[PDB]
Order: sequence, then C-alpha cells, then structure tokens
Amino acid sequence: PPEDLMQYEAMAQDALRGVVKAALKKAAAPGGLPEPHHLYITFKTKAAGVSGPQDLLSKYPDEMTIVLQHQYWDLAPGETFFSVTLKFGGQPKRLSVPYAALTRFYDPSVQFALQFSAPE
Amino acid sequence: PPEDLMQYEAMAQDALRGVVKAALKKAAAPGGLPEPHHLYITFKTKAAGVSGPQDLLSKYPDEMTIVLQHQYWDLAPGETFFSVTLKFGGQPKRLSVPYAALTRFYDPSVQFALQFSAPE
Amino acid sequence: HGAANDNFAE
Amino acid sequence: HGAANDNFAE
Repeated sequence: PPEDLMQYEAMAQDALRGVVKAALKKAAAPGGLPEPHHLYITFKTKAAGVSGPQDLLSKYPDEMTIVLQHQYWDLAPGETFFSVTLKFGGQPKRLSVPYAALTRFYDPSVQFALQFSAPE
Repeated sequence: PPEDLMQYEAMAQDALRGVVKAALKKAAAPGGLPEPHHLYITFKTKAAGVSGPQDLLSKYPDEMTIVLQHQYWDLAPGETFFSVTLKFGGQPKRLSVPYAALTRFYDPSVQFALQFSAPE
Repeated sequence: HGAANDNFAE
Repeated sequence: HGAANDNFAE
C-alpha cells in the first residue's frame, strides 16, 4: 500500500510534458533558442497522432530521437502537438508529434533532462 | 555556471502547480475526493489575487494553510484560481486563492507533497 | 501541517 | 542521445 486513487504521479508526468511544449515555443520564437541551448526530443513512432514519411517511420519501429539545434525549419508548436521540418540524408521531411508521444527530453547545455510515459 | 536562459527549473515549477489545480477539480467533483484522500494547501496571504475576510487575512500575515477534508463547501476551481468556503471558529467564510500564490501541497494519505515559489 | 480552518470530522 | 535527423553545424 497505499493505492493512489488520485494518480498523483501520473498527473505530475502530464504536468511535466508541458515543459517540453513551453520549451518548443521559445524555440519557435523568431531567432530560435538562446544559444548554446538545443533540444533532444525522443518519442514513440507508433503512438497515435504522429505522422511522417512512411519510409522514415518504418526505419524507426518504436523510438525515435530528433535534435533541434542546427537543422530544423518551421517549428510549429500547437497546443496538443508540434510539427517540424528536419533533414534525413540531406532530404527535408515533415513530422508531427503529440506531446503525449514524448518519452524523453534533454538539453545538453545545462544537462536538464525529463523522462515520461514511464510509471516505473 | 551554467546560467539557464531557458529557466527550465521555473517552467517545471509552474507545470507542477497544475497538479494542484487538477487535484482540486477531482475534489470539486460531486462526491468529493476518493477517501481517505484529503488536501493541505499552503499559500501566501499577501500574494496578489487572494481575497478573504479582512479580519482573517490579518491573522495570517504571510503564510496560511487550509485543509480540504471534512469541512469545505462549494469548492470552485477556476483555470487560474480557486475559491472555497471554510469555517473558522464555527463561522463560514469564503476564500479565493490563485495557483500562483501556492507554496506547498500535501496529501497525508499517500504522503505526496509539492513545494513551489522556492527557486532554492 | 497546521491548517487554519476548522476540520473536526463528523 | 542518438538523433535520427542531420545535425552538422554550418
């Protein structure tokens, strides 16, 4: 015991996904992130809501990390999901990721990290 | 070093105030909290946005804790602040508290606690 | 803790 | 880490 009927831990997890969303809004601001800040976003490829080139998604069965630093365009962070253009083998491609699909967040500059979808 | 221009710690603090708001919505649900869950909310009396009987507020200069368990009525958790009716010396009184004024959250049943407005 | 409001169960 | 997208600075 004791069984948590309030699911405080789950609510704290969702609350924290919001930091990713807030960080992506500063990154979407004209001028981008304040250097040397950059982001590493890891998400579940099969999670509902995520869209991307069929070829690309097939390459990454479950997890996929993307880095937002030197090569990303048109970052559009909506209220429930964000979309961005990145390059794979020099080829630009679009991605849409729900904040719900997120599993990890990391900014190497200040070593700040977050881990989600993990109830442990 | 390193100076955090992203203020990740501050964003994590705000994100977490949201757990209080979500907990107060379950408590405002017809039937109240699922026993034995009850809440201890601590807030800054002088923080802007808080209203209450002048007499009561004067008794608690800076901090004030309230317990939501056996004696609270008409809990109305808005999106930016919540109001509740409690009893002081058997006299019912109304209070409005912004989530921004919060400094501590505690549910004795599962020993879950949170501390805000503390950048340490 | 130290609640300010009345909280005796009933 | 292990990013999937290109990230060479310029």
